[PDB]
Amino acid sequence: MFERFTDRARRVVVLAQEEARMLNHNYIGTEHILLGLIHEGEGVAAKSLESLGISLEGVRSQVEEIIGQGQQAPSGHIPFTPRAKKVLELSLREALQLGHNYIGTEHILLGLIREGEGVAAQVLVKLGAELTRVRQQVIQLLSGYQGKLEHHHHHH
Amino acid sequence: WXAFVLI
Repeated sequence: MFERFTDRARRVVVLAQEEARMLNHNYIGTEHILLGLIHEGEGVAAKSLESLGISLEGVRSQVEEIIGQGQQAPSGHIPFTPRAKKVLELSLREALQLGHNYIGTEHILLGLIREGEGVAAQVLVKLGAELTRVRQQVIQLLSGYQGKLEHHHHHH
Repeated sequence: WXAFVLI
């Protein structure tokens, strides 16, 4: 389903692998997806968090303090954890239920929160990014930006 | 899909 991901959403996932590697973690968890979303920092999801009054630097630091750092260098391709797989699954579910036939950073954000149990959802909900509130913010930003913020895969 | 970057 990655061929339906926007350029920024594909970049979030690519960066999530390097956020795990930089922390010596041989797994890509919900925490590293969120770190990669902050590192991308510019799409619909990032702007949605900012418009709710949430500090992206604060989110990043709180995630860091929880997860610490591993001991050994991960080589090669780092695997998604089962909860990160659920995030990706719920990103597709959230897009389809919004009437969307693509997957953007906004759907990754909604999937992180709808997954609920992982470090990402714990940090985001604490800071006020409750799922309903985030989804309504996302819809407002998609209207405001009129398709001009996040290019869809090979899209006109 | 759905295991690695980008499968």
